[PDB]
Amino acid sequence: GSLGIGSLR
Amino acid sequence: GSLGIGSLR
Amino acid sequence: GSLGIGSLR
Amino acid sequence: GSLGIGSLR
Amino acid sequence: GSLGIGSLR
Amino acid sequence: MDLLKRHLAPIVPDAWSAIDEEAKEIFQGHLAGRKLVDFRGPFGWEYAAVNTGELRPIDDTPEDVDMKLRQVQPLAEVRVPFTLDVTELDSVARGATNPDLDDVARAAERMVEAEDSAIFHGWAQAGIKGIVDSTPHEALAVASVSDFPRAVLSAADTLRKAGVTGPYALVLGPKAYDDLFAATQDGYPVAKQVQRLVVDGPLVRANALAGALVMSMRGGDYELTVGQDLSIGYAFHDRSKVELFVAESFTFRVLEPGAAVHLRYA
Amino acid sequence: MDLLKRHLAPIVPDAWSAIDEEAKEIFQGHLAGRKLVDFRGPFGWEYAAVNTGELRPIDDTPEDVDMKLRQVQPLAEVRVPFTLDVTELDSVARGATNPDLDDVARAAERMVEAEDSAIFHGWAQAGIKGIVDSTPHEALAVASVSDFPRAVLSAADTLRKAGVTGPYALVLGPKAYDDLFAATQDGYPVAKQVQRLVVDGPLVRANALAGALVMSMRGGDYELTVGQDLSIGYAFHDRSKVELFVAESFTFRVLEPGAAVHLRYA
Amino acid sequence: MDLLKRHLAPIVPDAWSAIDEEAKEIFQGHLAGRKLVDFRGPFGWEYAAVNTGELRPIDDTPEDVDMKLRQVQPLAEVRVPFTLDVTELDSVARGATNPDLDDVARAAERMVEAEDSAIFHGWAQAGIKGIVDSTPHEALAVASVSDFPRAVLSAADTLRKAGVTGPYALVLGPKAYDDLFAATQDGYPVAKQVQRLVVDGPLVRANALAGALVMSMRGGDYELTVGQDLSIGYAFHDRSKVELFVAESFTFRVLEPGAAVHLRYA
Amino acid sequence: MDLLKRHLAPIVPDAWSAIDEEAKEIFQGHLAGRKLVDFRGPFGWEYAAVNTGELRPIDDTPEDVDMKLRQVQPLAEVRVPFTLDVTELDSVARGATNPDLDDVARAAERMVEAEDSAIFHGWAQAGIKGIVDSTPHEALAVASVSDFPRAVLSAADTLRKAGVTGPYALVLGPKAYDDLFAATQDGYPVAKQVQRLVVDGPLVRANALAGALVMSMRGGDYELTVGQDLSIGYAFHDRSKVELFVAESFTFRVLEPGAAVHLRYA
Amino acid sequence: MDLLKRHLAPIVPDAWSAIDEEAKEIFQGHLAGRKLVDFRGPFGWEYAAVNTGELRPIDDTPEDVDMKLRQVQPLAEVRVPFTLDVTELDSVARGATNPDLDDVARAAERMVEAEDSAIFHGWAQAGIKGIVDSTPHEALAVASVSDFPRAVLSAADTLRKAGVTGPYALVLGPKAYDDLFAATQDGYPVAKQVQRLVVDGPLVRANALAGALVMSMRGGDYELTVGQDLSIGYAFHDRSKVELFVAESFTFRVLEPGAAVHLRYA
Repeated sequence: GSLGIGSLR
Repeated sequence: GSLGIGSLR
Repeated sequence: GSLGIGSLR
Repeated sequence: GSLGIGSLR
Repeated sequence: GSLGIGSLR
Repeated sequence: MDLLKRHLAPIVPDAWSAIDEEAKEIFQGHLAGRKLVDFRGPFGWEYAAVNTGELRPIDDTPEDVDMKLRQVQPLAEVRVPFTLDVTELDSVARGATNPDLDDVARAAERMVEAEDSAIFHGWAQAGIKGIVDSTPHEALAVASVSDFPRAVLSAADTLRKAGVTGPYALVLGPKAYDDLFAATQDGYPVAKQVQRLVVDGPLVRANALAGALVMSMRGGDYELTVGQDLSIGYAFHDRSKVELFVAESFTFRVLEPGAAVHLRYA
Repeated sequence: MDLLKRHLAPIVPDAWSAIDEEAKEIFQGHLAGRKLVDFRGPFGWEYAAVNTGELRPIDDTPEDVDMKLRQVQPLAEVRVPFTLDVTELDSVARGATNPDLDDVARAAERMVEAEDSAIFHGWAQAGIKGIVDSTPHEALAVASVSDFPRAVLSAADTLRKAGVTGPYALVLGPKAYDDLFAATQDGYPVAKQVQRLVVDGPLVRANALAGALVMSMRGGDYELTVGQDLSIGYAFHDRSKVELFVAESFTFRVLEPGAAVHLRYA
Repeated sequence: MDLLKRHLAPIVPDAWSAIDEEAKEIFQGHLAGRKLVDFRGPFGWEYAAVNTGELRPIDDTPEDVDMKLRQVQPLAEVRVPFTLDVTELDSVARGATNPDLDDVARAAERMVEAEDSAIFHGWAQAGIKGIVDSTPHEALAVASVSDFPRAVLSAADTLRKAGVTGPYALVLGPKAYDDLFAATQDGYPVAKQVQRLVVDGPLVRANALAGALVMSMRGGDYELTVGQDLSIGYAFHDRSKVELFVAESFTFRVLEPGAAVHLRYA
Repeated sequence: MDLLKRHLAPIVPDAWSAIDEEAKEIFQGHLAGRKLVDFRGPFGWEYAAVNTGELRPIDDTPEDVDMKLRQVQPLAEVRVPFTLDVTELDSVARGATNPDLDDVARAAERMVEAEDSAIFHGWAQAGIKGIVDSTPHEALAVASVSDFPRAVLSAADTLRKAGVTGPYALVLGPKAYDDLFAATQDGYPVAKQVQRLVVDGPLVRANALAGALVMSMRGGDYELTVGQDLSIGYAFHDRSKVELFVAESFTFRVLEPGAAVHLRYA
Repeated sequence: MDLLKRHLAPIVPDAWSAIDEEAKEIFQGHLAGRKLVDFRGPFGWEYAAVNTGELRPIDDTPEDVDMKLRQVQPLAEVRVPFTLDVTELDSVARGATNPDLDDVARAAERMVEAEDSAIFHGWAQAGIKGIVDSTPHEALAVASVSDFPRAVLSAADTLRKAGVTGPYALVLGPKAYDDLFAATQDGYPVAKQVQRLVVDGPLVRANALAGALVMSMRGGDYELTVGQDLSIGYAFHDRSKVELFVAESFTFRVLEPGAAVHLRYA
């Protein structure tokens, strides 16, 4: 239930 | 019955 | 019977 | 029986 | 069984 | 629609097309606010107010009842009259391609000025707050045109610190636009560097804006609602003159006042 | 067509092709007005006048009758004679590829000069008003070549305030063109900045234009009507010489006089 | 997941979407470390430590037994509280599009600051060594902004001599970024030359970084492990206020300390 | 073909390939005239003269007869001898990849010099007029390298006024080429501006040309006719040396002498 | 292959992969000679010498017999030892991703130095002549970095006059590379102009080269022959340390010594 950011590059 | 300009960007 | 120049732009 | 140069441009 | 470098250009 | 009453005008269909074309080219060329803000599409003649979703406490209420009033922003209906010669309009039925339509252009530019000046600087009589007059950020002074890159970066930083993300647009008033696009720093054009610092589209030249402006393009900060969109309607005529108008109903809302920074002219 | 009477000339078909090719390369290279204005296509030898759609009140008319006269602009028929040696033209039937055709080039450049000088500066004897002499805007003085960007922007602003929208072209006379495309400001080429400020095509070099010109490309402001298009016809010959001509029928109309601004040379 | 307890909050689903959208735009815009380092994907609430694969000799051990202890790096769980007005959140169910959410932005930027300052400068209380404080290379002094190209090349050479290959990224703190992207050397923009000297992507602006940084992008030198990824959870509420938090569990490892060079600000 | 007598040479097929490859790389790299002029394809050993299509009046002719003589331009057959060591050529059958072939390169560059100097500056003994010595236009003085843009524009204008249209090429002799491609004006490279002013291909460096040249590329002004194309033939051998030659038959015609302007070196 | 004896090493397969990856990234990044010269592919452990195809007269031979000796260039076998800790290599079987492998990088850079210094400056003990020490052309002095364009053009001209055609590469030693890519002339970057003057690929930075170099890329002038390609083999181990080596067998030939010009550092 996270914001779904994950890896950004 | 307008000129149909609407959104321009 | 012209040279066929016409419009140029 | 030439080198086959011909036209270059 | 080499590193597989070979030619580089 | 039928409020424009165009079928009552002594105007042939091709002259109506010429009038509409003349107004339309001006509107598509010169409406700067509509290029930058969110557009809530035309809702027609019956749309009266924008629902803000907010409530206001009502004074002098009892203790067993809680009472609050809904908040709306009513639309402004704007009409710009103009007059045409009937003989000039009959000319197009005889094959004339350049009827005298300068009053159409005058009225269209006046309407453009009204809408864009409401969007950028507000229209208090219509209850409209503009982008420039509603921002809390301090206005940046751009001393010379060559200071525009730094200022732009500075403005972006300000918008970043207020939580306003998103790609940033630079909007230039006429003087700032002309000075920026003529300027060179040791021969290198300043506008090239500036364009590298902002959103990659052509920089918007806004005739109604004083100075310059840096604003977020993320969306949801600035909302123009249109009811009746820009239209040409018929009012009256005599033997020689016909009276027409440009009509629009609209309102403009600033949802996030801190999403723009004003730059003082360079 | 048959008014050119080419089958009566003592000229072999390949020499006719050589003459036509020589005239055609000059016309496609040097006709500047046809690159910029609206073209009302060739209508033939019978087209006599352009209908303007306008009416003029007639003097000394009774009271039970209203009488008006239609307005037209008659076409000018232009012939530029030139002479060729018959032996030079027979040479191409023997396989010569470079017959003496300098009078063809002379006549073609003279015809180009006539058409382009009518379009840019008018031809009063033909009842033609040109772009430069019909504009109401004040001519801008371009002091040096490095002032061209500012001037261009200034001209665009003038055209914007008169209601003339549309992409703007910069048209350069020969001196302005050469100075602009040789100029550098601290090494940076001025023409690069200028090209960024206008329509992205190659800038038109107009040999017949004095100074420079900024004009709208929206269409509908400037109209060249051609009747008989550029043609080579036969007039006469003796044992050694053949007389030919370049023929064209045309007229030029300024529909919107305020759609251009004249720049004084840099 | 259920540790966020969001179904217990007095918040309508569209207000939850608004809160999440507000936090998400800040995170996607401002998280600089996650753009540069390897990302070990979210493992959930149960992931407690990163296995380093290393062993540590245990003191006071007998001679017939060899005893060693496994080494791990435990994750830090970070919570940033923030408070919202319940009426502001109810507004969005009445159609409001701009509820007061500045404390969401405040908490999200605080969380961004915590993560990025741990990645770049370390977090000793969490047992985290950062990129800048763990590099053995001497920090380069960048005297002025125009020295950035040379410095970058110098830094690359240093990284080359330590065996660290790979494409090199330049990471700029806020002051270095703004000065670099405003700077011109005889009109030519310095950032253009610098961008030609490094990886071709947009240069990363890192708000938490002091000065500037040159680091390898080959991979495997810097590893951020996430357990629970950035989330919004509910803590408590009363009649007027609701208490929420931003939550994340993470740790950062420097696998190769000599893979970056620190540049002192310009 | 069989006039080259190659099957009589004491040369293995791979050594023949090596000789041909060595000559071919030089010819494809260094033949500048063939890049610029029209090429009338190889016609073989039997082609003797180019038909010009012209006639010349014959002196001392009676009155009942008109008599004229056809004009032709005979081809020149050019042979450049060179000598190779037989052992060096046998080396390639033993697997050597770098046989001593410097005399092949010497002879090929000598042949290139002969052809290109005939095309640019004429060969009176062969009845050949070159491009530079046949132009009627006055040669432009280019005082410094930074004057090249203006000069180019000036040359183009001259070619325009003589009726010579078409895209214009700038051809540079060695000194002009090196100076132009090293030159900067306030850091900006001059060759960049010059390349923007001419045909977009790489500028031709012509080793045999003195100064520089601006010429039309429309076609039909300059014609090189080849009979036997560049070939390597065998002449003689003894026990240690083999005598070969480079052979070509060709002539060059200037059809339009005013299609080029000569620039005095910068 | 089996001469590397890797199955006898006390190394787990993933540690072998880590060692190979570490060596491979260094080799792919830093081997400059292999980017520039012809590569005669790996022939294995049995390839002993390169056949040059040449013959040498034998002294003291009778008169009824002609006797000559074949010429070869024997390959050099090069081994660079290095030592690793066995516990560090066991770490990767426990999940460690950064085992101590700095001696692998040291040995790989030493091997790179050996190969590249043989290619550029020769290795007399191995009977290898390098590119720089075998060129007959005079070395050009580059006084400052801004002289690099002229020098490059000058070098190209020299190569053109010696018959060496082909696209020309500029190869820079470390100091020349760093100075060139930091340099500006009135703000304009010198490396931009230089890159326009040479082959369009990224300029090769050669760590082993002193100064700079201009060389032909036509092919066939410089030939590196590899027998056993770069490999990691096992030599010995005790309880705590394992001894490995980098192995290669190779030789380098200059086929055309005049195909390069040396530039003295700027």
